[PDB]
Amino acid sequence: THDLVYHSKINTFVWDVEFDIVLSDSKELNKCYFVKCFNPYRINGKCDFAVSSIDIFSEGKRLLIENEFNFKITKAVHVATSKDVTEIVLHLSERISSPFPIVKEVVYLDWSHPQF
Amino acid sequence: YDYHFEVNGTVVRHKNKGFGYMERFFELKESCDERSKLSKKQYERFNALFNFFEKNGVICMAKDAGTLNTSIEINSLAYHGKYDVMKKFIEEQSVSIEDDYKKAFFLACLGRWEESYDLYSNIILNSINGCVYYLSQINRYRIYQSITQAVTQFNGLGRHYKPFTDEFLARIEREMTNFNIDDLFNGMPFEFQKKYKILEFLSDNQFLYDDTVKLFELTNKVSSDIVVLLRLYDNLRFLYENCLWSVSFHEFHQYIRNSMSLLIEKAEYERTRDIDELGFGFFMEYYDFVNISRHFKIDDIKNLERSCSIDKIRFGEQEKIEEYLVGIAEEITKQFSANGMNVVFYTQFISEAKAALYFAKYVKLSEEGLGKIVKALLFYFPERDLDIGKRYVWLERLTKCNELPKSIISIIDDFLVLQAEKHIDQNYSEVSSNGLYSRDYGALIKHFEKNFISKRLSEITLCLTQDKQKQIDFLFKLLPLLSTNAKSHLLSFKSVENINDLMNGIRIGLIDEFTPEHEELIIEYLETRKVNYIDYMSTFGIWYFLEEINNSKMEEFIGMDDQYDFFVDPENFDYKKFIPSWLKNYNDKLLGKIAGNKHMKHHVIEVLKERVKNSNDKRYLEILMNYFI
Amino acid sequence: CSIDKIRFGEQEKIEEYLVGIAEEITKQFSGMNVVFYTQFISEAKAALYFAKYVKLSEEGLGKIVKALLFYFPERDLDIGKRYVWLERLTKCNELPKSIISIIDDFLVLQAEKHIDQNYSEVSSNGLYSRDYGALIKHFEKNFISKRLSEITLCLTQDKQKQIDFLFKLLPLLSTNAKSHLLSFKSVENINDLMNGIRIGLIDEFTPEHEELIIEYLETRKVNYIDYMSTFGIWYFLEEINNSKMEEFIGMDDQYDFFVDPENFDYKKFIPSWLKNYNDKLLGKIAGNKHMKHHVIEVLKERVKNSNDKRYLEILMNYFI
Repeated sequence: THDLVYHSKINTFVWDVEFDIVLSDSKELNKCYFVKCFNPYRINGKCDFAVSSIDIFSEGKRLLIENEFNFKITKAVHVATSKDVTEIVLHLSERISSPFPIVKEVVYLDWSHPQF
Repeated sequence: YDYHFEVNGTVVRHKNKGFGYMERFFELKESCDERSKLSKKQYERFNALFNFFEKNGVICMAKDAGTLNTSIEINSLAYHGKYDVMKKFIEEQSVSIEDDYKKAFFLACLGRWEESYDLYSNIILNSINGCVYYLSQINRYRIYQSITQAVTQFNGLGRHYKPFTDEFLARIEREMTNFNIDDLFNGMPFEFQKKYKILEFLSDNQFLYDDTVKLFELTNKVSSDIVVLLRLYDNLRFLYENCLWSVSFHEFHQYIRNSMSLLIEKAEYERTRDIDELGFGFFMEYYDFVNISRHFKIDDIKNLERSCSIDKIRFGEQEKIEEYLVGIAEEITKQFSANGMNVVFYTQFISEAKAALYFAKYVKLSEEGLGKIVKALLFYFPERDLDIGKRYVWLERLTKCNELPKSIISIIDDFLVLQAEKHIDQNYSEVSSNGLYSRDYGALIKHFEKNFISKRLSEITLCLTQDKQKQIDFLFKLLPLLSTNAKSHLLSFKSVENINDLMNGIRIGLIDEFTPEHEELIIEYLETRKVNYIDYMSTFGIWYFLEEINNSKMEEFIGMDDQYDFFVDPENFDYKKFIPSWLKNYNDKLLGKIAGNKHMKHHVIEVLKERVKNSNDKRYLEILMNYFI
Repeated sequence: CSIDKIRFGEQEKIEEYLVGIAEEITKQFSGMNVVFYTQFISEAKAALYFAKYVKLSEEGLGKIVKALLFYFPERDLDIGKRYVWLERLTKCNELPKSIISIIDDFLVLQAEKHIDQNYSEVSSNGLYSRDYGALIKHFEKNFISKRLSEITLCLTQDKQKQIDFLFKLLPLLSTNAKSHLLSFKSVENINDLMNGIRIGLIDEFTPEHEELIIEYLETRKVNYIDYMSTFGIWYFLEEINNSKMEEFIGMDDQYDFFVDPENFDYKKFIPSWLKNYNDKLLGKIAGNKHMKHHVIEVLKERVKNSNDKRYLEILMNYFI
C-alpha cells in the first residue's frame, strides 16, 4: 500500500498488482492487470463516450475484448511483495464506484496533446 | 580579482590599488592615435590582445557601456549536431595536436569512445605551454568514466550489447587504476599552474555548484534573467568550443535543465503577475531549442508544459530550428535505414532525437522539411524508444503549427499501408504503451481531409479473404479511409447477430449509424436484464441522450442503474443518487452535450460547485470551467 | 495556499518567540543598533506578519501590539502598513479590552502628533488613523474615547489639523465631543464627503453632495485635457441618481466599467479590481447582466492562469 497512488483526474488507483479474474463465461485468466489512458482530446466517433480507454494485459500480452467483460476478482497479488491484497482491492472496488478500480499504470495524453 | 568581467562584457574595477591597466587598455582600443605611441612589439601584442577581447565578448568598461549586443555564437560542430561534418574532420589526416584534441572530442561525441580514449592517450604522449596535455588528461579520465558508466548500464539493460571488448575494458582499467584527477593540476609544471589557474576547476568532481546556487534568484517574487541566461551561454561556449567532454555528463545536463526551466517558469510568473496588475517575456532562439532538445528528457519537457504555457512563448530562428530538425531527422535515417547504428552513440542521441521532435510542436516547418521529419519519425524511429502509441503523439504534435497537407498525408498513408503489410503474419500485433493504435493515425487523416480515400489500403482490403483474420479486423479500424467497394467487401466478414457483435462493431467503427435492427437487439438485451434484475446498461443510456437511438421505447427499463435513468430522462431523474465521479469518465463531446441540454444542467452545476468547494479538485474545476456543466 | 486552514502546533513556543521579538523591538527603539536593525526588522516584520495565524494570550498580544504600534520605526512600517499588521492579528483573537486600550493610546498620540499643523501621515496603502478607529468600532459598538473627546472639547478653530483629524474618528467621540466638533467643522469638501459617508454622519447623498462630486469631476475633466473609482461604484450601486456623470468618462478605466458597463472596453479591465470590492458590490456586479458574461471570462482566465485562490472564491460564491 506504499506504492499505492490515487489519481484524481480519473478516480482510479495505481497499484503494482496482478489479478486472477473470472468472467461470466467461467473463463479463467492468471496474472493480469489493466492500464488506463486519459485522452480527453481523442478524435472520437459518433459513438465514443468514455474519456479513458483501458487495455487489459495478461501474461504480458494485451487482450482483444470480443465478449462482455463483466468480471469478478478472485485473487490479487502485489508484485513487489507477494502478500495477498485481494481484500483491499474489493474494499477499494466498492468505494470508487467507477469501472476498473485498480490499474497498473495511468497514461495521461492531455499534456502531450497539441491542443493542450 | 582586480576587476569584474560581467556577462554582458562590461569591466568593473574591483580590488586593484595600483595603476588601472584595464581602463588604460580600453582607452587605447577606442582611439587609434595613442596606439602608434607603443613600440612595434607592443603594437602587435595589443592587436593580439584586442583580438582576444573582441572574440571573447569583452568590449569596454561599465561606465562606457552603450548599445550592448549579447548574441550567443558557439563555433562548434558538436553543439550544432553536424554529425556528417565531424566524421569528415575525423577522416582527414590531422595536421597538429590541436586538431587531434578536436578529433577526440568529436569521436567521443559520435559514440566512438574507444577511439577517443586511444586518441587522448596519443595526444598525452606527444604533448609533454602544456595546456592541451592537461585538457586531454581531463578528457581521457572523463571518457574512461563514461565508458565505465556505459558498461554498468549495458550489463543492467533491450538486448545484450558489448560495445567495448573485454580486452579493451581490462586495458583501460590497468591504465586508469588508482588514477587521481585531483592530483593532476598540482603535478603540472608550476608555470602551468600560474598561467592556467582558470583551468583547475575542470579537475574537480563538481564545477557548476556556483551556477546552480545562483539559480535561486529566478524563484524570487518581489536584469537577472539575462544574467542567468548569459552565464548559461558562457558555460556552453567554454565547454563546447574548448571541446571538453564534461559537457555530456549528468551534472551539466541537469544544470541546463535547472537553469532553462527556472528561466521559463520565472518568465511565466512575470506574465501572470503583469496581467494581474496591468490587465493585458522569455523569447526562445535556436540555441535555446538545442539546449532543450539535447539536455531535457521527455519527462522534463512534460514538467515544463504542465507548469507554464510555452504556446505563449514565441520561437525565433525557426529556419535554424528547422535546419536543426531536418539535420537531426537525417541522422535517424543514417542510423537505422542503413546498418550504421552506434550502440554507444545510440543512447545519447536518441534522447536528444526524441526531445527535439517532441519540442518541434512549437515551430513552423516548411513542407519539404516537414516531410523529412515525419518520414524519419514514422518509419525510421526504432520501436523500442518510440513505439506505435507514442509515435503518433510525436506526429500529431507537429500538426499544432503545421496543418496536415497532402504530402504528409501520403506519408502517413504509406505508414498505414506498411502497418497493414506487417499484419499478414497472424503473430504480429501492435504494442502501444499509450493504449493507442494504427486506428488513430487514420482518424488524424480523416480529421484533416474528411475526404481522403486510401487507394493502396483499398487494394489490400479487396484482396482480403476469410483466412488472414489478423488483416481483416485491422482494416476495420481503418474503414473511413477505404473506398465504397472496399467498405462493401470488408463488411461481409463480420456479423452483428447478437448484442456482443454490436458492441464490437461500435468499438472498431464497423458501423456508425443505427439501423432499426440493432435497436431491437439493444431492446432485447435490456428486457433480459430487466427480467434477470430480481456494464452496458449505462452505455445504452448515453446513446439515447446523444440522440444515437430514436426507438423511444427506452423508458421501460428506468430504475435499475442510476446512470441509465440519469440519461434517458434528466427531468425525472432523482439527483440524490447522482455521483460526481461520472463526469470524470466523460469526453469532450458528451460533457458539452450535457451542458446545452437545458435539463440536468443546474443539478450538475450544483454538484460540481459542491465538489470543488469541498475537495478543490482541478479536474472538477476545469470540467466546470470549460463547458459550464 | 490556505494557511488559515493549516493548524499550528507548539503555539506557546510561537507566542514566546513573538513576545520576545516584541521586547527587542521596544528595547532597540526606546540604544538602537543600526547594523543589528537592518537584519532584525525583516525577521520582525515577517514574524508579526505571520502572527495572524497564531492564537495569542491577552498578555502576550498586549506586548506585541504595544511594540508594533509604538516602538516600530516609521521608516519601514508606515501607519497604513502598521494597521494591516495590527488588523491581521484580529483573525484568531477578537479584540479584547486590554488590547483595545493600546489602540486608543496610539490614536491619542496621533492626535497629539497632529497638534502641529505641519505634521501629516504618510501611508503607502492609503490607510490612516480613521481606519484603526473603524477597527475599534467594529468589535465593540458602544465605545467612547474619553481622552480623544477631551481633546475634542478643548478644540479651537486655529488648530485646524486636530479638527480634520478628529472628524475622521467621529464615532469614537462622545456626544458632547461630536456636537462641539460639528459646530467647528462642516462637511464642505470632497474629502469631507467621503469621510462623512464612511463614519456615518451622512447616509444619503444630498443634492449639494452631488454638486461637490460634479465640481470635482469637471475639475478633473479640465485637468485631463484617486477618487474616480469611488464615484463609479457609488453610481453603479444606485445610491446616486444624478445621472450626469456619463459626461465624465474616459480618465480611468475603473470609472467607465462601472458607469456604463455595456460601452466599456474590457480589454483594459484589470483582474485585481475584483479583489478590492466587497460582498454587496460584488453581488451587484453579478446581478448587472451587462458585464456578467464579460467578467466570467476574466475570472475564468485568472483561476486557470493565476495562483490566487481569491478569484475562485469570487467566482464560486457570486458567479460574477
